This record gives sequence, C-alpha cells and structure tokens, in this order.
Amino acid sequence: MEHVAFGSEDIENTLAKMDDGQLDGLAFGAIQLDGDGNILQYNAAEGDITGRDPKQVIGKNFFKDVAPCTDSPEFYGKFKEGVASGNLNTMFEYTFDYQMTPTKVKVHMKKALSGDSYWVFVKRV
Ligand SMILES: *C(=O)/C=C\c1ccc(O)cc1
Repeated sequence: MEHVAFGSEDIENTLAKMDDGQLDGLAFGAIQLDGDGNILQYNAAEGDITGRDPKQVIGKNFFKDVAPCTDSPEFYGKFKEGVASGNLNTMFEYTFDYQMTPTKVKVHMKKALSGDSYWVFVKRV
C-alpha cells in the first residue's frame, strides 16, 4: 500500500509521481479533474465508495454526469471558485447520495502540482 496520509500538506507533490496503477494503492479515494470537472483519474477506493467502475467514469463530467448531488454552492461552487482563482485547498464533510445508500464523507479538494488539474480526495467518516 502507498503510504500517504489524507490531508497531508504536500500531498500534491507525492501524487505527481503516481500513475493510475499506484493511485489505486491509496488508503483513500482520489479523483483528478481538469478545469471543467472532467475526470482524468479515478482510483479503486473512490470506486469502492461510490459504486462506479473506475475505468467507466473517466472522461465523464463529475458535476454534470457522475455526481449531481455535488452540483451546488457547497461543492461545485467551491470548485469553480478555486479554478478561476488558480488556487484551491478546502476540506469539508459531505453526503454522497445519488443512486447510492447515503454515505457521509470527508472531502479534500486541492489544486494539482500540474497546470490545469485538481484533486478531490474522499474518505469515510
Ligand atoms: C453526489 O452525487 C456525490 C458523489 C457521487 C459520486 C459518484 C456516484 O456515482 C454517486 C455519488
């Protein structure tokens, strides 16, 4: 298992070296979105939590297609604000409830070290 803790201050540096394969070894869910919310990476843990088959959600829009619950000021709103500002690092609890048993989670969104990419980390609470 890849030893990286949820909420780590330099997490973006650590994950910049990981391929989709290594991303599946994280102890928490990890999604990489582009500026428009399109899914570039989606690890196994995220699949476990949401029920989605990883390889099938890549290329889909997270806020429009995959996770409509999220599409709100408290989630998507924070995301679009961070994208426009070029800076993003926020942590909050949220309830995942679309076509799934309502699941409470802790979400951490942070701008990737890369150009136009952003991370969304999820773990159960
Ligand atoms: C709300 O929609 C939040 C998360 C989420 C992500 C994927 C799927 O499939 C359901 C729910």
